Amino acid sequence: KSFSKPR
Amino acid sequence: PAKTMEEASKRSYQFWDTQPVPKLGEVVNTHGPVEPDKDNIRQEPYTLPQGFTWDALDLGDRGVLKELYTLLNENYVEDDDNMFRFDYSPEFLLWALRPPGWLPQWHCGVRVVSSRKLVGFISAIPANIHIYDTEKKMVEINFLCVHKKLRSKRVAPVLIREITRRVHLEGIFQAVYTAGVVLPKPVGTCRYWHRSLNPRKLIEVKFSHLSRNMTMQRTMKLYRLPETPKTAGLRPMETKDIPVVHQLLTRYLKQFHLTPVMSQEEVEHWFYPQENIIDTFVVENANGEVTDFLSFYTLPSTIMNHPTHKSLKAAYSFYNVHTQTPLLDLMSDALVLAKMKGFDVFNALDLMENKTFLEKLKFGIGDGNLQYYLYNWKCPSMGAEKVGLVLQ
Ligand SMILES: CCCCCCCCCCCCCC(=O)SCCNC(=O)CCNC(=O)[C@H](O)C(C)(C)COP(=O)(O)OP(=O)(O)OC[C@H]1O[C@@H](n2cnc3c(N)ncnc32)[C@H](O)[C@@H]1OP(=O)(O)O
Repeated sequence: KSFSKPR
Repeated sequence: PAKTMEEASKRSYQFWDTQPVPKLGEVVNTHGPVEPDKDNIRQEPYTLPQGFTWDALDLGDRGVLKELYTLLNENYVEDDDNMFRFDYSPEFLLWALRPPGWLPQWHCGVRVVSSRKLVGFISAIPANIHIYDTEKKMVEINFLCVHKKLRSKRVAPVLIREITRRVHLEGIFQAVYTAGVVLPKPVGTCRYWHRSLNPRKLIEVKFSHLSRNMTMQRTMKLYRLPETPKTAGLRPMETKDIPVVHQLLTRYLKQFHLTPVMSQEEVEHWFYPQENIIDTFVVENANGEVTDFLSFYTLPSTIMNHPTHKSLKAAYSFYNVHTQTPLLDLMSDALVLAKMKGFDVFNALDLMENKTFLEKLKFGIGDGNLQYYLYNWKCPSMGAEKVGLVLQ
């Protein structure tokens, strides 16, 4: 639902 | 849209202020509905802008399912930098949208009147939800999507009101849902973490990057995994395991404050393995008893604007139950299994007990929050480790 990338 | 909690208080919520949810600044010390159940419900669909019409999508029609697949593939959630977009498969959409109790009117489409083009969607599926000391029949709202060319035209509030109306018609007055943005008012805030499986592909597509004092050779060695899992008796879930998987899950989830309450049929639906959708492995010990299980679902993403790499194969942690195998070992085997199955990355949220293994198993924190919300239910917020609910 929320697209995340490594911070 | 506001992604941060303080930057959301600088925002005015013209739509959400009209809805039965707590205000973003509100602090909650009660437990119950925002407003009473309605004993008369609007019979007519809400009005859409001229030239658009409602259409319930029969996902058992392969052509209609494909139209939904295309709408989402082209217009659904992207990352912050517009480099990746979710690519839910048709058969995954069938899994997510036709659980036990699904209703056709809750697959709520919007079409152009002239062309019949599908340009909007929202869905509800039924779910029994345990929230603190209360068990409520609710719906889960998912797949809210408005075509890019229809954006910023107040179409999303209409989709929300219309699915609300259709859910009210069936006698349900609460919902649960998640989002990457901040809205009134999160019941809990979770964070995605990522575990590199093919670090080479991930860096080449700029999903991840090389750490400052690290090289590529070191990065590949850092993320190397065993060829085969180590837990004795780990095997794919079979039909005979459905009762014990239901039992293990029900008992395991009592410790959290926001959880699903699944029937045995729902357990069959959500966990019975389907290739390229959902994987579940149980631990069957030396006595023949199932004592643990792990599960993860398949959700690839489109890589935009890249000449060579077109898709990123991602595994998402689902529900992991341990009673005799340590959680850390269970999740290590999940990484090995995902690696074996060709996944590029393994994602997991920081909810339930996941913080006990994320750092140790070399997950890196992500930049996206996942906010959890309840509609028409007032309760205190909770920390990520008390959220025991995973949505697709
Ligand atoms: C009892 C039963 C109850 C059932 C209902 C329970 C509630 C269900 C709630 C839905 C659960 C969804 C769960 C998922 O599926 S989360 C996934 C959401 N989908 C996407 O992000 C896909 C890509 N984006 C789009 O398709 C569009 O940008 C969307 C459709 C997101 C907004 O389209 P558009 O860009 O054209 O916006 P607008 O001008 O029409 O309207 C703007 C108004 O809508 C508010 N907004 C923006 N995004 C969201 C959002 N993601 N949830 C709730 N509200 C949202 C916005 O702040 C503003 O409100 P306010 O700031 O004025 O107040």
